[PDB]
Amino acid sequence: ATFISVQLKKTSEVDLAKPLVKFIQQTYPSGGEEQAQYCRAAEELSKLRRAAVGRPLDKHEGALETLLRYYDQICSIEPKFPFSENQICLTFTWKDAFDKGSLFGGSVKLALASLGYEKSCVLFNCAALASQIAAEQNLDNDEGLKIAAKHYQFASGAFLHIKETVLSALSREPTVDISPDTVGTLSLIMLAQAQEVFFLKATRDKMKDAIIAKLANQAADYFGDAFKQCQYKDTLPKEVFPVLAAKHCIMQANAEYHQSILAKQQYYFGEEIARLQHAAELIKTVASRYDEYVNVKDFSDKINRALAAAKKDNDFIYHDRVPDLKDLDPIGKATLVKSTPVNVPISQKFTDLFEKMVPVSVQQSLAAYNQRKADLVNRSIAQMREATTLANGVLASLNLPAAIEDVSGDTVPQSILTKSRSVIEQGGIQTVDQLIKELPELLQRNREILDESLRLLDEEEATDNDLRAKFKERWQRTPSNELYKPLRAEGTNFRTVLDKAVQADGQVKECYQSHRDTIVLLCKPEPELNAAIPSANPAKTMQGSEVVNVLKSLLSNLDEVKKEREGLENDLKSVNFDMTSKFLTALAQDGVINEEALSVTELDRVYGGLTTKVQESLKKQEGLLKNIQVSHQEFSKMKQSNNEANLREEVLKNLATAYDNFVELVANLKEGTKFYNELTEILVRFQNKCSDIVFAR
Amino acid sequence: ELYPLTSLRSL
Repeated sequence: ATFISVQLKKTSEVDLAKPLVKFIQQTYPSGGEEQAQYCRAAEELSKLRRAAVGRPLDKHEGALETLLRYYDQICSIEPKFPFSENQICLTFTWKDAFDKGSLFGGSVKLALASLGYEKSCVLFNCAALASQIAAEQNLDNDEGLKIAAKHYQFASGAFLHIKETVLSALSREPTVDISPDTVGTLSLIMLAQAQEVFFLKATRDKMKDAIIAKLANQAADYFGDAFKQCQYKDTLPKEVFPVLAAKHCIMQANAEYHQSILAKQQYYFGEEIARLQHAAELIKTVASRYDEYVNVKDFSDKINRALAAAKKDNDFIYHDRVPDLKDLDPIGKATLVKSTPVNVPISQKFTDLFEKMVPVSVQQSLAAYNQRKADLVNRSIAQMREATTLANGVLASLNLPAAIEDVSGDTVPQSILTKSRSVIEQGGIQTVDQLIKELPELLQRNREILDESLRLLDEEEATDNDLRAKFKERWQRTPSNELYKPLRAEGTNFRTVLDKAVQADGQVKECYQSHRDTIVLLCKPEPELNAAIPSANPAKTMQGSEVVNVLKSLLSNLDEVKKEREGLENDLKSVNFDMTSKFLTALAQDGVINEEALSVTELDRVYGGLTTKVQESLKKQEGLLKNIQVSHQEFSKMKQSNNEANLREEVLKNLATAYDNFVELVANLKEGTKFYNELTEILVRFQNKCSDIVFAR
Repeated sequence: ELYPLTSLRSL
């Protein structure tokens, strides 16, 4: 007794472990735990593929579960490591199952850089192995029937998921064995054979002839359609074709023999004979043309016995007329069977080794959220500094707030005195002088490292080239040159960063020495500074003039505005929203993540409160400045211009310009310092990447 | 932009 099954596909073994490990690490903090269980698992994945595929050997649900275990893992991994972003050189290689192509060869292989191909083949192998476990079952037994019926339905379904999967996944022309048509015929053969089994159960349980006829008819339909699909495409092993033919016929004959007992029960004797006669024919033909592939004797003996007896009873007793087949009513059909849908996990006891790993669909979303947060926050900071710079400059250019706290021309206007004591407290000129002094040294410290590093590479290369020169035979590894170009290109990059930093140092030095002398003035004790400021007679009617109080309250409010920018910049900076979860959600509930629109709305709930105010700050400045210059220009027409207060005037404006510069310089200087300090960090790692690669090589 | 903290932080 003989059922069709499919042979597995052969693969060459590949290293899964290590092209995955490259991404794993280049994505996570090297040496941490979020990488510990991700290299331990990737090796256990490479192991698993080996046991799943590495040998066409084992032949039970020991080895099937291993394959199913493998399919489930291979599917769980696709939404991680960027497969859908072709850069991983994991190339999978399978051979046709049947030794088939669309040319007259004797085998054909196909290697592809796609997980989609990998998974189509594994499933085909899951289906084929299932087909083999099913065809082996002892069908006299209830566990036998149950297991055949379940595996055939599994196989049919696995083959059909392939039919619907292949072309969209695999971006090439597949081998014949996994093409839609082949795999669609295989699916139907498996479905047919599942019916066959349900027919055999019903027979064994002695169910009604009505039921049995209909199950057999249905099997016959299924084998027929499969036969037809085979008739003009020879893409299956040569034995599939005759065997479908015989099974179709046997199924028809089984259908008729049962329908014929039913007719005898209803006393349609001519009919019984007509159906018996058709069964005898089908079996006669089967026995003689498909002997090789079937045994049909018992059935044939039983048909003949029924036929002789029915003809005896008829010829002598009943005298019923025997109809032509065309006038017989169709036997009905009953399927009891379905293609099993494929829904991972298809394996018992499944656990996703890499469950913890975050989907790439999120990484890209999470990293691209940052570059929109950054763009929003920096943008807003910059606008605000650019505005404060401009206001302070305009104020200076109009001697404000100095001019209105300037009772006589005799003392240090309160504001200047505040700014002075402010300068003196922050350390005065020493704090700017000491930061200028150490800047060439932080530059030099970073040059040292870049150079010590590349010279390592140079020295090692000089000798590798000499060893190749003098020991041709004994010394052959890829030259240092090639191994080193990646590092050396980081090298020339760093160089560019240094050249920009030097230019930046240039701007700060020139500014610093362009503004030193005045700053030094501002830092003097109160009377010493008062002596150095020229005195003037005041324009005395500045008692309580309306232009003065207006300017005053307007300055109080411009002040207000700029002191508020500090707490804005701090709230802009001190908050953030972790977005992972929002993406995780949008991925689980919906199909994909669209961060574009999902971030724009969250950036608005998080930052909108502050971005609103930042804009309200600028317009409020523009407002306050427009009607301060008009209010000033009128103020000046009230306080005349002579030499003694022009002199006081410039010194005053220049002392205010001096305050701005000190504050700005400290900030540029500290920025330079921080930069040169973070840069040493980056360059020490680079120094070690260099020495490690000279110590390995 | 004064000192290149752009180039710096990406590396």
